[PDB]
Amino acid sequence: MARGPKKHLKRVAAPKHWMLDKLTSVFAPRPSTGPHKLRECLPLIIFLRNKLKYALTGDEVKKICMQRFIKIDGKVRADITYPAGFMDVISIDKTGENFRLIYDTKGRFAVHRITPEEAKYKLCKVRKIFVGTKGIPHLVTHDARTIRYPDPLIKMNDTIQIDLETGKITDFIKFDTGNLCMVTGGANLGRIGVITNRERHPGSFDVVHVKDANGNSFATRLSNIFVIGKGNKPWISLPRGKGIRLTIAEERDKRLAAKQSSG
Amino acid sequence: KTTGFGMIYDSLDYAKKNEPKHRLARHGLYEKKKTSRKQRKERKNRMKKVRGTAKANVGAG
Amino acid sequence: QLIKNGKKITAFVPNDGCLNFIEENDEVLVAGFGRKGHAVGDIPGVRFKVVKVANVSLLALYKGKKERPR
Amino acid sequence: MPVARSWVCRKTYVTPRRPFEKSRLDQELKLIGEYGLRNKREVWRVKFTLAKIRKAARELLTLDEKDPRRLFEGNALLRRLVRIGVLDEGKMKLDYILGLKIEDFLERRLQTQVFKLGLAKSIHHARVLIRQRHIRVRKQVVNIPSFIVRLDSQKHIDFSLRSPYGGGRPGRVKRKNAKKGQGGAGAG
Amino acid sequence: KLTRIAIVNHDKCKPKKCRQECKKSCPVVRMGKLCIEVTPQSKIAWISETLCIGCGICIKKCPFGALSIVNLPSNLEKETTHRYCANAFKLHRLPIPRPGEVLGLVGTNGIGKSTALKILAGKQKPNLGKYDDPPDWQEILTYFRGSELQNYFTKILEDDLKAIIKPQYVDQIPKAAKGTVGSILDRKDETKTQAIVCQQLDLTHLKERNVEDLSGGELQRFACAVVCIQKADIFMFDEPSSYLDVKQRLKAAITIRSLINPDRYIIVVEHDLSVLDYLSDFICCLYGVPSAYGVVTMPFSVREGINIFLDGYVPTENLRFRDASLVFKVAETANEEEVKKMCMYKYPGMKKKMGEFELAIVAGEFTDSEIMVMLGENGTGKTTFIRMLAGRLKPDEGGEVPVLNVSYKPQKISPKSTGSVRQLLHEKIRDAYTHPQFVTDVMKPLQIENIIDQEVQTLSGGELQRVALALCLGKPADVYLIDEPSAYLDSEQRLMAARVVKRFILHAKKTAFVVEHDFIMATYLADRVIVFDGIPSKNTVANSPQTLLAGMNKFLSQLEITFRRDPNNYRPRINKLNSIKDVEQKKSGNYFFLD
Amino acid sequence: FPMKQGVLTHGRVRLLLSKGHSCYRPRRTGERKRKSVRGCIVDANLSVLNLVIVKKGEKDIPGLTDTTVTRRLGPKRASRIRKLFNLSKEDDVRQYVVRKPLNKEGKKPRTKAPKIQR
RNA sequence: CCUUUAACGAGGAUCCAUUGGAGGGCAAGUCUGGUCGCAGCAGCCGCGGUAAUUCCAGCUCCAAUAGCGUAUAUUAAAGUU
RNA sequence: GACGACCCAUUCGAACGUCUGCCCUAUCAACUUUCGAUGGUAGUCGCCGUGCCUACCAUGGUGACCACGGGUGACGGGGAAUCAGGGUUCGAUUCCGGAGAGGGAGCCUGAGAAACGGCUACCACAUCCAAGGAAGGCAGCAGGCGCGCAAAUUACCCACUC
RNA sequence: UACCUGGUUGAUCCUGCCAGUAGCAUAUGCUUGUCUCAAAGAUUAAGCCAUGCAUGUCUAAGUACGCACGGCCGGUACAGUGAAACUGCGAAUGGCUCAUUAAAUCAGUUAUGGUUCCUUUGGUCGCUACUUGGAUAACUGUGGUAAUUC
Ligand SMILES: [Mg+2]
Ligand SMILES: [Mg+2]
Ligand SMILES: [Mg+2]
Ligand SMILES: [Mg+2]
Ligand SMILES: [Mg+2]
Ligand SMILES: [Mg+2]
Ligand SMILES: [Mg+2]
Ligand SMILES: [Mg+2]
Ligand SMILES: [Mg+2]
Ligand SMILES: [Mg+2]
Ligand SMILES: [Mg+2]
Ligand SMILES: [Mg+2]
Ligand SMILES: [Mg+2]
Ligand SMILES: [Mg+2]
Ligand SMILES: [Mg+2]
Ligand SMILES: [Mg+2]
Ligand SMILES: [Mg+2]
Ligand SMILES: [Mg+2]
Ligand SMILES: [Mg+2]
Ligand SMILES: [Mg+2]
Ligand SMILES: [Mg+2]
Ligand SMILES: [Mg+2]
Ligand SMILES: [Mg+2]
Ligand SMILES: [Mg+2]
Ligand SMILES: [Mg+2]
Ligand SMILES: [Mg+2]
Ligand SMILES: [Mg+2]
Ligand SMILES: [Mg+2]
Ligand SMILES: [Mg+2]
Ligand SMILES: [Mg+2]
Ligand SMILES: [Mg+2]
Ligand SMILES: [Mg+2]
Ligand SMILES: [Mg+2]
Ligand SMILES: [Mg+2]
Ligand SMILES: [Mg+2]
Ligand SMILES: [Mg+2]
Ligand SMILES: [Mg+2]
Ligand SMILES: [Mg+2]
Ligand SMILES: [Mg+2]
Ligand SMILES: [Mg+2]
Ligand SMILES: [Mg+2]
Ligand SMILES: [Mg+2]
Ligand SMILES: [Mg+2]
Ligand SMILES: [Mg+2]
Ligand SMILES: [Mg+2]
Ligand SMILES: [Mg+2]
Ligand SMILES: [Mg+2]
Ligand SMILES: [Mg+2]
Ligand SMILES: [Mg+2]
Ligand SMILES: [Mg+2]
Ligand SMILES: [Mg+2]
Ligand SMILES: [Mg+2]
Ligand SMILES: [Mg+2]
Repeated sequence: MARGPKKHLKRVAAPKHWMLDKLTSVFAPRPSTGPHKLRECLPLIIFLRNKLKYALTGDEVKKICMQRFIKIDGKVRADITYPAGFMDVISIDKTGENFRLIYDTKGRFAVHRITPEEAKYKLCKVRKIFVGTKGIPHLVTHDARTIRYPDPLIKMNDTIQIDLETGKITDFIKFDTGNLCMVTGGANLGRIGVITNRERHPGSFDVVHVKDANGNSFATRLSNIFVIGKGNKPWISLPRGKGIRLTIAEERDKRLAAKQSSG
Repeated sequence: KTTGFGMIYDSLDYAKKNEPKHRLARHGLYEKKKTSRKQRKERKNRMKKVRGTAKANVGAG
Repeated sequence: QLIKNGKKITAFVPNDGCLNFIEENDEVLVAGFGRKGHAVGDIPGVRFKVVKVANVSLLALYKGKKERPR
Repeated sequence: MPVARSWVCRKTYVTPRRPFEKSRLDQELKLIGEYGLRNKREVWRVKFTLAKIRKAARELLTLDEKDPRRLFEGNALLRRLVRIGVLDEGKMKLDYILGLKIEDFLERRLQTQVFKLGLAKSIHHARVLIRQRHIRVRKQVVNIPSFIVRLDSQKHIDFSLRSPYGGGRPGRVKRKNAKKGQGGAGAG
Repeated sequence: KLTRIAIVNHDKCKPKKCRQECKKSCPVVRMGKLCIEVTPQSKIAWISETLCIGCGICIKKCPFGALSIVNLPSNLEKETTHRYCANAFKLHRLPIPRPGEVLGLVGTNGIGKSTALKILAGKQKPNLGKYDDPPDWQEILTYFRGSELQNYFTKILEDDLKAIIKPQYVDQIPKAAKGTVGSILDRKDETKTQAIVCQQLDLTHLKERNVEDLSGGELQRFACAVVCIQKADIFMFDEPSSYLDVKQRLKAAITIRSLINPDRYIIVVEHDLSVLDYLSDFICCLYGVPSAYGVVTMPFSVREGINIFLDGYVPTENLRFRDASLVFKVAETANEEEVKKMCMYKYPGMKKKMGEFELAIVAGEFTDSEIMVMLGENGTGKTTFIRMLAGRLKPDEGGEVPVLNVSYKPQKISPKSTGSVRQLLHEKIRDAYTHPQFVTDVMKPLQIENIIDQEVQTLSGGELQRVALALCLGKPADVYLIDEPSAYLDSEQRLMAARVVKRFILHAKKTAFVVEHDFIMATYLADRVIVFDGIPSKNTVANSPQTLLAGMNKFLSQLEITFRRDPNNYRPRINKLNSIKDVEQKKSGNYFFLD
Repeated sequence: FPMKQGVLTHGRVRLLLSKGHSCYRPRRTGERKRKSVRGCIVDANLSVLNLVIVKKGEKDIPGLTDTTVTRRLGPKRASRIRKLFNLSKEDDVRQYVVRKPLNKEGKKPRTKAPKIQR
């Protein structure tokens, strides 16, 4: 039945934040192996043909990618199922536009055009700090990158801003109570706030509290916290809404009172 | 009221480039020359049973 | 006598003069009588009725909508 | 086995338990005659929708006020019931929903509103007008005598812009009885 | 839908300890009439073909795996692809035309074979049931959606598929079509391919010959060439094996084999001799009743189909009870105690010619109460000398006119008879021994009533050669000169007719001289055999008479063929013309064994 | 059935053959098939013997010794060219390569040469 | 195929709605002919033995309606698990 | 630029483990154990932990809170029908997991298989033969026979989804 | 919609069932104008299978002496398109069915600090040499067998 690895993905089993239909067909892109996990990524074909409407079928996105137009983190990706993920930078210089994949408020990626001067660095969360042969310190970030010789005062869960062209860690933020952060998993997928607490359970799943810019509090696991600023000051540019998560009642009030129908 | 979709290509070479081949054939720019899927299939399966220069099926059908 | 088992049952032919439509050694399709295990009405020992005589129903022969094939 | 199809569907009515009940029979026939309906399935349909609205309302009514879910879904059900005009804007609370009747929804049909608004000489004339493409709701020609007319849409019902009854070429009968003057008494 | 009966003879079926439960559980056997008559005995379980209704009951209650279930095929509107009129022949369904390969058809007289070829040609709109007033091709296109015949017929209608049909007879149209010598070559569809065909097929000797001066084997080779030189894709050959000699049949099979590969569908009617294993690819069998209905079965591989249809009892889905051992006459019967006297003759050495056929016979022995057959390639003077000895010319050097009245059966059967065959049933009369002779010829399985009254022009080849048969043994005579009976007769037909001639000229103590081209009849018609040797139309010395064994073994050694028996069917097969099973048979001179 | 080296009998036997053996060609990576072969001991029952001439006798055989030979294909690797024509370690091996002649009539006369490797 | 559209295309006799029933449960006839404990009906109670509201038919009427009847599995009725 | 490559990390997994959860049956009350049953020490083998297997010891382990044995017209689940409140019945079936390719068994190649659109044997069927030999696996799509109360075309196309 | 009705008696009140009532899903009977959607050899035989098809694959970038075409003159890594064959990769995915299976599968929950992992992404690449060896395909030519993708 299953003697080896699988290579198909059914449309009904694909992640839900891809916001796919159910009548096009039985199958889904099935992102190829990459630096981001399968359930937490966003393939190139879905970002180009579904959210940007640049293409209309799979052939069109294939022949858009086969012209060396799309650059993910500086390098030119030719695959149409490459798993782009959190805090990535897309660049299409034929039209002069850059994006940044970040969860907006409702647990899905947004379209978040940024200035070309901001599409040079990216923030990365440290997952591992080990020592190699001859006592050389290494890093491992949330997107599989490995850095040799980091300054010996960066530890786990800290954030490092790296130059996209050279690697070469530039600056870093420390995991401490008072630092801006965005939640990247669970139920609060997208909300932004300050830490103010870190509960510790030796042996399993140390939980962390957060309190956003309106006095609302919510907790998560330490595995889903992402420090993105020193405090009340983001280092990357925030999307529209800024991870506030206004309730359904306030949603309805603002959608009705503003009468957001058209221009 | 009747609704559809339209494309305007900046040239005829780019228009001959991307353009799904069935749409080019809507106005003569391409011509799908073959016969039948079952002929292509049964031919390939006879070519599988000979080795070396397959004259009986690269030429003699 | 049933095909799949070989058992011998007794079946009822309900209508006025519907016994003329059933010769001997012809296969008939029978169904239940309506009580799921029991004799219905004044008839002792009978639990089934005949619904088809030879690929043609006893209600099309009773109204003339069809006829036996010989 | 895998296919790109959808299998979601449902029934829209429920038969009555007591099949032969003289009171129910004559009450449903009164209702069929005065709104010019075709079937009783078309009465059981409206009964079903009214029963489901009542169920939802009573369900929301047992929660404690100030509950966010009750507030949201009640303010939505009320707004959606006023949007078709089966509720007064001066009532607008879950207590008045349990006071509606089946003839508030049968009133708001299109066949009813075409007769009642004066485009037809009876409800039995109105049904054959709508079903013969003579009626237009804004720009749309609506073929369906069950089209539940929203509130703001009440002003806009009139005749189709290509139909004998108003700015239309005469039908095939007025054009052979006229051809009778040319091809029925002039050419044959 | 069909009728269902049981077959019971299987592995170690013994009523010794079967406890005879077969009769214990049958509805028919209980109601009084005899269905299963089996008691503890030393007998094989008995079952009838007409008394058991079926119902599978006898199968579900047997301890040993003896009883099975089988069908009898009969018409019940099985899509009835073509009807003619009331109480007249109907075909059910046709195979898909396998491309790039030889799809053969193997069947009897009457059953549908020409009708299938006519419909597959596009020439006949299939009736599919009841009549349409115009022949409406929308019927066949709408009836067969979801099948491959839809696209095939839609491509027939668009002129892209050009079909060619072989004439079912060569003797039907040497009357309307006429071709001038030399110009008859230039009029053909192509120029360079004529040489390839004429060189491989051997028209080379007679291309410039008078087309009326030719024999029947040359008319078949001419028909072959005219059909093959036309470029098309669909090709139908309605029995190309009909009255050609064995090495003529082989090279004609090789020439149609040379045209399989370039995507051209070829369908050959094939009640053929045993040359099978390189000369057709798939075969289809025919089932039904000759004067009433027919059906074609799913496509089968050639050897599989020949074997299961030559066994008869083996086909896996469906069956019919007929086709017993009919390839030969294993029923040995020969005894001659009445032959106390004989009236032999001695003809001189006559040698004749017309303009180009050098013929010469050797004075030999002419027996009585005994038969003799001759053989050889077409053109060695087999009908020539027969009808010249009957008499046409050359009363110049000896010659004995037959003092005996002569029965004569020609090969050119095309009578000019206004009326019907019931008339010529009275020119010659059956005022003779009215005992079974014709009813034992054909009364039960072939309904000779179809040959008593019919339309003489629309008669099939079988019934035509049968009125040719009946023309002989009804006229007062004492010497039979029969020429090529096997034509348009199938296996049982050929054999039964030859045996009828044999033991009906046997009991009356007279002589028969037989002409043949099919080995099985040349063997089982005589003990004396005159060999016809020589190159056609240059010199053909009619060999001195001899016996059967030496004659045949010296004759067939000139054709480079051999025959192999069969250990289970006794059915003679050809070898490949060299093989490790052929080489020793060739050097030893024996071309058949187990006498 | 073919004869094969080192099956030491005059009978016929079945062997399980794999890649690298004789009398067998695989159809898939890793396949092995059981096939019939004849032993290598010569015997009265062969269809053919394949015989090679090693030492030539006196009288030319009238069928296979009168004819001549061809070069067929030239050497394609540079070191083989050198070793064949006895060049030195610096001898410009791009001109002693064989030019194959053609001239199929209806086309111009011509010569080809194989591309040199290494 | 649908949708958009030409040109033809209705007098009601055909461009013809069926499936079950009319003692009770259970909506609807003590109307007329035939049979006479027979034929048959009837899930249950029960109809038929010469003046049948239940059988066989004609007429009329009732129910749901492009659907309706029957056999079986199962759920509610069952507070008879 | 392409390709290749020892090692580490990442991704896609795979495997082995923890806690809890199961239909009917007592006309199933005791079961397991040199033919490993429960544990201890040393090893063999395995990708690794481990009676996984071997040698030597100990006499243990489960059960009325239903063990052990038997039946299931039993693949599990997400779910479906009915439903005042509680419940009852169904889930072969399009998504997730498992198992199988006529029945068992043994292997090659390979990162990954005890693979059957691979190979080697036995059993059961069955095909061709020139009788020496050769070849097979539709519970894939169409189609056919049989079984039955019971289930469709031997169609067109890679234009969409992959 | 949290509902009942007929039947034991000469009549009454009960227990208690049989029958009625409504849905749901398999079959079958009669009948069928329009339009959208769409289940479909599971039940029984994980019974047997004629025929056709369902797995292959080349870029500028592993090996081009097929005259298979073909060039502006020839091959001096040698033109260019390029059959065949060697080589690399895939064929362990998908599709089908539910026979086996009762702490087994499976579900939620956790652990590999007790393991392996083609590929993807990122790190690592320095303790006769201006380039070595022979030998098989395709191709050419002779064959064997009733017969095969021998
Ligand atoms: Mg699978
Ligand atoms: Mg992929
Ligand atoms: Mg050249
Ligand atoms: Mg090189
Ligand atoms: Mg459709
Ligand atoms: Mg009626
Ligand atoms: Mg009635
Ligand atoms: Mg009545
Ligand atoms: Mg009643
Ligand atoms: Mg009443
Ligand atoms: Mg009366
Ligand atoms: Mg009366
Ligand atoms: Mg119940
Ligand atoms: Mg131990
Ligand atoms: Mg250990
Ligand atoms: Mg103990
Ligand atoms: Mg147990
Ligand atoms: Mg058990
Ligand atoms: Mg089971
Ligand atoms: Mg279950
Ligand atoms: Mg409930
Ligand atoms: Mg299941
Ligand atoms: Mg099952
Ligand atoms: Mg299925
Ligand atoms: Mg799992
Ligand atoms: Mg398996
Ligand atoms: Mg099977
Ligand atoms: Mg590999
Ligand atoms: Mg296996
Ligand atoms: Mg498979
Ligand atoms: Mg194989
Ligand atoms: Mg298979
Ligand atoms: Mg199938
Ligand atoms: Mg499919
Ligand atoms: Mg049947
Ligand atoms: Mg069905
Ligand atoms: Mg059937
Ligand atoms: Mg495609
Ligand atoms: Mg009592
Ligand atoms: Mg009483
Ligand atoms: Mg009940
Ligand atoms: Mg229409
Ligand atoms: Mg099955
Ligand atoms: Mg096949
Ligand atoms: Mg190339
Ligand atoms: Mg790869
Ligand atoms: Mg592989
Ligand atoms: Mg299926
Ligand atoms: Mg058990
Ligand atoms: Mg557990
Ligand atoms: Mg789980
Ligand atoms: Mg688990
Ligand atoms: Mg790398």
